[PDB]
Amino acid sequence: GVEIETISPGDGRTFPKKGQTCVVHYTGMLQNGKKFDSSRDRNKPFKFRIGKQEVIKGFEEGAAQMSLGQRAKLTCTPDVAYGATGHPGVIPPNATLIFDVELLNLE
Amino acid sequence: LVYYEGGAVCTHARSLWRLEPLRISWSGSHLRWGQPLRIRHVTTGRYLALTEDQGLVVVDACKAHTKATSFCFRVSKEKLPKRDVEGMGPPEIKYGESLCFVQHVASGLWLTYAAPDPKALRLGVLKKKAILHQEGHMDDALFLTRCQQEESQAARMIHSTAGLYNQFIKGLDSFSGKPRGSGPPAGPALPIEAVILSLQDLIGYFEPPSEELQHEEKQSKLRSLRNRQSLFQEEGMLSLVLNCIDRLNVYTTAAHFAEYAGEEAAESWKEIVNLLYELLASLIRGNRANCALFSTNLDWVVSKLDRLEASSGILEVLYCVLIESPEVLNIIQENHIKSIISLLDKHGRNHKVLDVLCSLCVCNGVAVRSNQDLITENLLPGRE
Amino acid sequence: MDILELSERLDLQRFHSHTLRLYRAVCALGNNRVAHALCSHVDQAQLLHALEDAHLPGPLRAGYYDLLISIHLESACRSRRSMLSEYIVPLTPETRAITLFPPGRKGGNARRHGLPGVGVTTSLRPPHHFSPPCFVAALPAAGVAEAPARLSPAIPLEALRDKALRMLGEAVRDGGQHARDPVGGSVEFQFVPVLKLVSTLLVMGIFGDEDVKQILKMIEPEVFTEELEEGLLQMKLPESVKLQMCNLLEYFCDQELQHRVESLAAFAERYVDKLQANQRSRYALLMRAFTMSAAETARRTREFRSPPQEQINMLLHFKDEADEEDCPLPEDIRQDLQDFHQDLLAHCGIQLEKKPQSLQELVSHMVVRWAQEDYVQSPELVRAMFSLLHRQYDGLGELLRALPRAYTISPSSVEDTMSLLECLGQIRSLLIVQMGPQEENLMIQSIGNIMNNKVFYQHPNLMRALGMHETVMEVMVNVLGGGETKEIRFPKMVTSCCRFLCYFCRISRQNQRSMFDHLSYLLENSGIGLGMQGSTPLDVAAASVIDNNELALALQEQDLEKVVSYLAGCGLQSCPMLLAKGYPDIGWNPCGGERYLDFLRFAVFVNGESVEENANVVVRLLIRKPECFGPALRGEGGSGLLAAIEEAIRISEDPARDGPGVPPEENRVHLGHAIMSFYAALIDLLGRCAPEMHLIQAGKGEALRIRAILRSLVPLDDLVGIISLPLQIPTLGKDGALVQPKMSASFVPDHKASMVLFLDRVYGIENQDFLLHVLDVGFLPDMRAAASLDTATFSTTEMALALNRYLCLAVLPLITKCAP
Amino acid sequence: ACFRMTPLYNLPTHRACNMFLESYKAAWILTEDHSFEDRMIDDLSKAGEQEEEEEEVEEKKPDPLHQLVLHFSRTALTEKSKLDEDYLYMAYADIMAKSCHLEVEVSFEEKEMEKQRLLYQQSRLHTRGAAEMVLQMISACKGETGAMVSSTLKLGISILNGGNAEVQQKMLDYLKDKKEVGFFQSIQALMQTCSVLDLNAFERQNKAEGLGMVNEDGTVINRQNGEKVMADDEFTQDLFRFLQLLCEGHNNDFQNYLRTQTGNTTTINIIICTVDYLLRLQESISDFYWYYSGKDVIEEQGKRNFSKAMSVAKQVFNSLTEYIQGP
Repeated sequence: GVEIETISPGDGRTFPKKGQTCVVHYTGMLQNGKKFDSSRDRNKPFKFRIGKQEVIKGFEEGAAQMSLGQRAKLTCTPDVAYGATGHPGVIPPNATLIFDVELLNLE
Repeated sequence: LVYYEGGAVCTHARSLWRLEPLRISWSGSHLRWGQPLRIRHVTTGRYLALTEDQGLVVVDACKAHTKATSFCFRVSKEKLPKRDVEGMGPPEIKYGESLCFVQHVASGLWLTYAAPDPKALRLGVLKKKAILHQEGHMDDALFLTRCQQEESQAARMIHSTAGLYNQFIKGLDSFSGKPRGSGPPAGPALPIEAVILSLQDLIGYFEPPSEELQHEEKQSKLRSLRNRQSLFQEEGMLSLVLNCIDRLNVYTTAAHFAEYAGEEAAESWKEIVNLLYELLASLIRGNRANCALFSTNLDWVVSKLDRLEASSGILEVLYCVLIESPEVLNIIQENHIKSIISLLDKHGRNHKVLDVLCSLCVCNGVAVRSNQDLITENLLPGRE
Repeated sequence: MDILELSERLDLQRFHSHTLRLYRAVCALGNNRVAHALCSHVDQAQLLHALEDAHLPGPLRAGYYDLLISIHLESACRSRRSMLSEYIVPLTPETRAITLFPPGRKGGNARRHGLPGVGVTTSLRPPHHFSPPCFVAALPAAGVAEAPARLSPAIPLEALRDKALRMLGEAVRDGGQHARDPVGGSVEFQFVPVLKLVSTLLVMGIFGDEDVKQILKMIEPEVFTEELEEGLLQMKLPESVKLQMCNLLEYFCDQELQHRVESLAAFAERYVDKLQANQRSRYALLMRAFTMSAAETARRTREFRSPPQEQINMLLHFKDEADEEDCPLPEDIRQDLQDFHQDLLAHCGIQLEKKPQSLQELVSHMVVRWAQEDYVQSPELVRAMFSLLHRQYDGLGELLRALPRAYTISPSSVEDTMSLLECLGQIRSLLIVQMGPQEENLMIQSIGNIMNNKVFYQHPNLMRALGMHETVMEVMVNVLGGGETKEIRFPKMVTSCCRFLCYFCRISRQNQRSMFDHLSYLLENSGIGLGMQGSTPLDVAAASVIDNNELALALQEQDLEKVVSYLAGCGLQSCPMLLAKGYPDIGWNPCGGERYLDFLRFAVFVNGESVEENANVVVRLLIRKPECFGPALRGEGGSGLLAAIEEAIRISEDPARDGPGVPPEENRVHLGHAIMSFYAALIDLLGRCAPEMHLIQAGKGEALRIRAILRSLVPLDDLVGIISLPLQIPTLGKDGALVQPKMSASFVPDHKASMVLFLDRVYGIENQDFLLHVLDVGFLPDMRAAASLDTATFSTTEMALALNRYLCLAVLPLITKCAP
Repeated sequence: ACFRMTPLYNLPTHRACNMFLESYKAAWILTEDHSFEDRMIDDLSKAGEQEEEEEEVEEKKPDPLHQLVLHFSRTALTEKSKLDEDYLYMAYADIMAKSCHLEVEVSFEEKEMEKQRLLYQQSRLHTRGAAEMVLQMISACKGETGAMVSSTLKLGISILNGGNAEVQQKMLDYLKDKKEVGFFQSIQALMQTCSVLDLNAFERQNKAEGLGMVNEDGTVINRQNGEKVMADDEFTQDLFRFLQLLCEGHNNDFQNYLRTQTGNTTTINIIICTVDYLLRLQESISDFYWYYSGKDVIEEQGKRNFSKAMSVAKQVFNSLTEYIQGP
């Protein structure tokens, strides 16, 4: 269960395929509206190796749908997120997450 | 039962005897060998005696008929009361020298450690019971050593204080049930004014020294404070006050106390529970030993953290325990962490709670990652 | 609201400044797992902006700098800081290039001192490890206490060190103007938090050679010239800032000491090569000396017949010029050594004006000036400055105390050394944290990595200089202290430390000798661990004195006093750990008694020959405390040793008394086997306490008296009866099922081997009739029993192997002795 | 082995360098002499360029040496169960002790010069609280033998050489007004922990040298490691030398103080405890005689044992002389 709303469309023809890493600037927020994670504060692109499941499932399968240069808003359910165990001291248990993902480039 | 006990036992208050002669006037005259005098244990208020059914014991002052309780000090063991002198007397017995033999004057017997030693004393410490032997052994001579005025005064304070709180306790549980309604109280009136005054006296007795004092004077006052606190705990005053909080805590509000003891006792309920918490904090503040005593019943203080009549007092008690004893920290569980955090949620933004939380992570430069994980698990992710 | 509003809303300022303290409390002392979590609450941008915010209040500014240090820098700084006390110098060409003084033209005896901390250092320090924070990464499938150890959160250090340098430069120039609005509210709040960050970056080695030059210029601009801008030593600082300044000078003094050590190691590298070459050439010349010399060649070949350590000692033994004759070195080599000695003393300021001209005169002058300017109040400040002053005056003393931790290694072993230092840093990091399951698996694999490391065997001296055994000892002792009465939590780690310590003892005698000094330390902590099975803290003591003469002789009497008192308690009280598991109660602890006995067995028997002094002390203690022998051998109300054996044999073969009966626990205690094995150990200890035969032949009084005591304590007939006792032999049958007994709960051959030894050493065999009488009842059934077992089926069984060892090591050599 | 074993030039470079390092430090660094104590205390005893305002306040500002002594007195007066080892206090105490003594018919007038210089050199320290500091560290050590208490005793002797009257008066004043029993309790415990001659230890030493074992990294022949009989003989010597210097010069005021403490709550007889140690020493010597009664010649180690045992007996007898002279 994931919902993706476009904030600003990008290309729409180059989609993230297996073999090339995906380079993003995301901004994760809790459902109450309290930001918990971002990449622009660290001021470094978050390059994650798509297909190897090293990131959370919701982010992984929501990044596939959106294309290059697209600012997209996600909504990851706890099932596709950390769930009942949650993240210790960061994310409360059984929480729905929202991500302001932007894939500025594929490598 | 009297013993020739050893070790650190007779740096406490239980080994202090007061030489009480048979003469009122000139009762502090210089001791002369072989003159009658009683023996009194200051902290218990009992006199050395030769009873018929248990030999050499300590008897209450109500039944010291001066025959079984008189004693004499003698330089040698040969068989020997003189005429009183209206003056300072002749200086005969010295402190730290002049080996004395204590002989009961009415019976002629001699004090001696008991020879038999059972299975308990086979491995345990030899608590040699004192028996007033008919002739006595050879090395049973005694030195006499003075105790400082601080210790003697303190010792008398426990003996008076114990009686005043034991009497308070008995009055308290006398009306444990039996709702008064609209009539008179259950029995004798509670010594409320006496207890309140005694608490305010002990709180000032145990007040921590000021920071402006010079380091040399300050440390000596620390020694005086630690010694007095340890003497009180070792004599059981700390347990007695713990019972006092236990008895008082069963009633939720002052009106609820009024329904069981009277309307006149309702006004002093809040004051007398605050004073008890302040006394407990002063009795335990800075002592590793006294703070360690809460490691067994740590839930007793944590469970009271939600009471509103005295919230700062119990919080101060908890803070004093945690800042001093690391062994208390290892007893801390998720129940306690979720209880302390609830105080932040219920009693407002009290920074002293954050001080308690800070003290729960590191104690004496050693981290406790179990407590660190529980705190960051329960406090941080909620963001509320 | 704006965070700058807290400069007036003091009600919330206290709460927030304490909140930051709580943040440093949770992530304190290397809790990098929590430190990653805090990066979500306070971001890197938030931190950097709060670094730059000049209008932030005092407590919040200092709290935010300390929070940045706590989250990102303290774990790496601490781990590095521990490693700054050791100097492991590899032999590399860059190490060779290191010299005491820079190449210049000031003076031959001493050029100008190089800039402290500026140059190249070849000492080994493991690199830092950081993990960038990513909160969207998938949860690891590894469970708690099994996942790899978390690293500290990352942060750009090139930018952080540039911001820090710029910030301190601004503060230095701001202080000269003496404005009425210092940053943060006060001079202390402006300079102390920044200097903490600068000190941390120096310790972590972040700053380069140029950056250190900048810091030296900003501290004192004219002293540190290489060839309002007022230096930090002339701005009338308060006491709190001076403490950080003393920490700065402490770091530079440490850098100077490391420079001296590295220079000395470089000169060692060059001088050994020239000494080896000269001593080889002189050896070759000595091989041709037989054609023109005489009987005085013994002196010149004394060196080559003497082990190398004193060869260097006599080679270098020409300092005072009164003994040059014994030294065979040529004058050019001797001059070279005394040249390096002269500038070494000049560098250390021994012997070769408002200008200090270097660090050593600078520090001493400013420390004295600080002390005489005002009555210094802070005790830590006073201690720091007088430690700096003591180092500068006793410049050579700190070096002399620094050489024992110095060491040189081959250039081909650095990559192994790095892994060793990393594991040692992991162990050192556990000295400040309460032990838990997570740290338990961290150090079991850290120790295993040390065992897997070849340097741990190649250089036992280096492990002793690093104090690896000391740290493992303190880690073990802390856990033994935890739950010292109820039960010792985490037994798996304790038996791994004790296993490591035993393997440390077996490497060399010096490792064993160093381990011996903590014998009393081990003994008083070994009173409870015997319930734990495997390698106990007592086993460390046993391997600490195993098979060594001078150590066994040096073993103090009071250590045996502690052991016998522990044994008496074992023989006098029941084991509470055994009680709680539903075991039937007996008034003494056999397993604990046995574990003390086998240690005494190791103490009184070295290399097959009894140690007479320890044997006599042990038997005198045992006779003085009869409860050490147990319920039997007590005299009044006690049965005989034999009656205790058939009683134990019946208990062993009869369940519902051998144990709870409800190995089944895979370490199950059996009271039947425990009692017999305790008495076997007691007898074997007395047997090895018996005097050697040559003392009896010499007719020594004490030897006769002691053997008379052992004869009185243990009568001969009961010994022969126990040797004569039958043994449960495995039986063949039930369609080929080789049924075997439970040797963990039954009579074993080793109990007989313990009885045979005592008979051999105390009573012996003198006459034929008694010899045959011992045979036909005690030995002859045993040889026929093993005769039957030796076949195609039972030979490989456990009982058969036990009988083989029992005969070939206890009975058959005795028969060979008594052949005539 | 020695005829055929490896020569020096065939060792690995790193191992050979390690041997060179330990040989160099033992032969050229330990042997080196560096007298810096005089120029340390000289700098620390100057309070300069602070008299421009010429203020009249009694305390002014303590000079750096006084501040250092105050700091060590503070860390000795603090309440702690056990006295931890301060390596810097050990170094500064050794520096202070070495900065006083600094040490064929000398004329009586020039004889008076070195003494009257020594009194000044002691007066540079004892006017700054070092006399009270020594008493505090002795009381603080609680009777635990170590190099911590040893360096305090050495400093006390260094400021008490020649029986300084001012130092003995200041020390007596401090004990009499403080009225604490920790000082004599620690002194009594220290004296009761002093060792005597041990035959069992000696026989173990003899058999240990009978083995003559050798190490691996080269070889040490007849190693001179710590003797296990009268190891603390030097500490017992300067403990009694400190006690003797306290009573030296016929200080009848302090001689009575050792015998009995008027102000204190508990009285400890140092004279009796000194006798009891003397008995333990002579018992050791008497039991050492009977071991050599059968033998005719006394070997070298037995000589060195008698030399140190008798030097300790000398210091005890001199102290017992000083306790009663005057009379």
